Amino acid sequence: MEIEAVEASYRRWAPIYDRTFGAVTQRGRREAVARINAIPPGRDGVTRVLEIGVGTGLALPHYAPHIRVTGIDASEAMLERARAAHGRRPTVESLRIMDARSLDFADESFDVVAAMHVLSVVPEPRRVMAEIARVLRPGGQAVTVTHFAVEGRGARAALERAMAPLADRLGWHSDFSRAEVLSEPRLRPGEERRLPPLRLMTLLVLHRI
Ligand SMILES: CCCCCCCC/C=C\CCCCCCCC(=O)OC[C@H](COP(=O)(O)OCCN(C)C)OC(=O)CCCCCCC/C=C\CCCCCCCC
Ligand SMILES: Nc1ncnc2c1ncn2[C@@H]1O[C@H](CSCC[C@H](N)C(=O)O)[C@@H](O)[C@H]1O
Repeated sequence: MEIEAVEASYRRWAPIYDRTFGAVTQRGRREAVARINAIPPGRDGVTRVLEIGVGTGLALPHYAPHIRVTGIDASEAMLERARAAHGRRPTVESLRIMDARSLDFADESFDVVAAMHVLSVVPEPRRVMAEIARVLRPGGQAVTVTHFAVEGRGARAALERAMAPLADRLGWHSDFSRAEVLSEPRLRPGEERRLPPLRLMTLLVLHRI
């Protein structure tokens, strides 16, 4: 989505987000955070995490004490909820407005990127995936959770196709495909699980080569 359309959509979402979309995606969110928590600590016994599209910060309270998490988002409305609820937590290093297409962080500066329900929203996902590879240290990981549209005939595929023109009203691309997370050759796809709701979501871990 164009960035201004992201802002407009998530201004509307923010007051209901946690009790609606956020609530039905909590299991996958917890699972993603559990994976991140389990990764062997980086330097000084800390795991430095970049939360791309941190939103209202529903993942934040689940990060273990050894995590240092930096969250970025495009939406003030969403981010202010993350601030209000979680801004004082010791694991939370900062919460900033930043566009994932252009990350103001050094090459190889993070151990982990978290990208939950965001890659199907961003403008120019090709640019985002390149930035993810750039900021990840060798052997680092991106833990992603996204809906991918299904291939072929049938009712799900048809509804995904019908919702594609509605992106700016909905807040995401319903036709988002797996290929759009795999455009960057420095990121090798590993663990893949289908998660609720209704088997719509894919957890996909990407390893920095
Ligand atoms: C309100 C939209 C209507 C959804 C249609 C119903 C589909 C369920 C039925 C059958 C399954 C097969 C058809 C699938 C068809 C495709 C569904 C789809 O686009 O999926 C992906 C989508 C987003 O995921 P992302 O890209 O990872 O995230 C990025 C964006 N995020 C951060 C918001 O996820 C969902 O659609 C989860 C389910 C909807 C659950 C949302 C909870 C309801 C939301 C708000 C409450 C208001 C409801 C009123 C609207 C109902 C009238 C239609
Ligand atoms: N280019 C971009 N840069 C930063 N944040 C972006 C972005 N495009 C979309 N987003 C953010 O992506 C979020 C999607 S909602 C998902 C929020 C959170 N990860 C969760 O699991 O609940 C929104 O808050 C939106 O503002």
